[PDB]
Amino acid sequence: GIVEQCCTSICSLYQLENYCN
Amino acid sequence: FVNQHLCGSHLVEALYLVCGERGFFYTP
Amino acid sequence: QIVLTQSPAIMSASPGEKVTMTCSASSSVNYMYWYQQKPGSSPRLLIYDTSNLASGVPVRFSGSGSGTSFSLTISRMEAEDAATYFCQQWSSYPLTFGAGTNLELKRADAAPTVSIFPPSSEQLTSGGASVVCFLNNFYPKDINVKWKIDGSERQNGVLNSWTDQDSKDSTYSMSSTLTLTKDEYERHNSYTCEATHKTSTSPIVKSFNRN
Amino acid sequence: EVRLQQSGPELVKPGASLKISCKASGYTFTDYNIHWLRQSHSKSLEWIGSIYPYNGRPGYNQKFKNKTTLTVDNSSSTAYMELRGLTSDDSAVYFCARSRSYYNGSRDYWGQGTSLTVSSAKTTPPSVYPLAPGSMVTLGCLVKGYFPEPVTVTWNSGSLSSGVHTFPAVLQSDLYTLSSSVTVPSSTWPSETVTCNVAHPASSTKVDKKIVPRD
Repeated sequence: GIVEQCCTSICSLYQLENYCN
Repeated sequence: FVNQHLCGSHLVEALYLVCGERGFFYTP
Repeated sequence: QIVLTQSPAIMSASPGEKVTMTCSASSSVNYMYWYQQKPGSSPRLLIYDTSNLASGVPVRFSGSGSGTSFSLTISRMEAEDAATYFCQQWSSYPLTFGAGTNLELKRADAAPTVSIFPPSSEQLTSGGASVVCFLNNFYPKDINVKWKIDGSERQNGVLNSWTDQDSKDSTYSMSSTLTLTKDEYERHNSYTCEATHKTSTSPIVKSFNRN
Repeated sequence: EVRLQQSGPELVKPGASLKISCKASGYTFTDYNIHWLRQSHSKSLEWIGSIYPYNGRPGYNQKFKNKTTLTVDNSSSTAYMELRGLTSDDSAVYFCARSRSYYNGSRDYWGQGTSLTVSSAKTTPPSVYPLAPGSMVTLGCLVKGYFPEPVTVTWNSGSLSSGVHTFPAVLQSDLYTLSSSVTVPSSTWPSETVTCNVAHPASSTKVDKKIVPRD
């Protein structure tokens, strides 16, 4: 999940756009 | 937010900053 | 949109007791925060992301919950934990808080000391007429007051004010003020302040007659 | 040491606007949201919105959107909240705050709050009326029709400190009213003087009112 990924490693704000509704 | 680990509600803050009033999802 | 409902809105405990406060969410919450606040102070973070202990707060605190039901616990109550506690969901926007849970200190029941005061001649000279009734040093906080004018109940013009729990004897105090114009006050003769409290099945009645 | 310093107490008239400031220090201002919250009373906390100081991008609670605007001045490490169309319903304490530090932060940060009073009243000194009865005797002092808060009530200039209750003020006819009681043994009053002392710093008031038996 994105929860685990963004805590363990660095998610860019760019990647988070794929989780917008 | 840039170059930061996003744990717990920090991820929720980040998703709101990117998606605004479009909404977002992160579970399950 | 997510509505948080904290119950009980008011609860009492003495040092040594275990305290559990609940926060019920209207929909699924992934991260729950908890804050403490005393009068005159900023909200103080206790729990972040549902079950993590904030810095500088004692290990008697603990947060838990999942989905729609959450809890804050004080394994052993201490006096300095008297305060109001707020839950706040950080799961979806807009961020919302519960109405809070007031945690007050327990003590022996105490009947109110009731005193009624007629309007001063100074105020009447000014044009007003306030009838003041003091209900001092009672416990528990629940108290009912009724104003009667010439044996008849009255509700309009009544303003009530409550102190916070006394830091020395843990009692509460209340003031009730019936504000009439000079014309109305002079139209009647008997004025009564009646206090109903769990410490007695009979109300405590204080009254005066203008003379 | 992270600190958030908010602007001072404010009193404005209805319909007017107001810009409240929040000054940050001790960290990279640009890395964290500044959050804005309103406390209408001791049992209410509401999130107004958040602003990203890197570029000023704000997020609003829809309930406050129409009348709230959040900006930032990165060069001064300061955040601002503007309120428009203010009404008495907007009277409250307003907080800024910053989330715990990323990764492993365990402490958030709040400002001291700014008190906002939205009213059309003019600075008015209080009327001080004595409350005399119709072993221990209770006397009172009625402070009516003043503005703005606060007032300080003492008894016998501070020598009667125990056994006194000063009650929170209430908004009556758009002015403030409170009462104070004092309990003393009957062998001291009226054989000796009991006086309430009321000070209204805003209007530079300092009135003394003696409690006398009514016959």
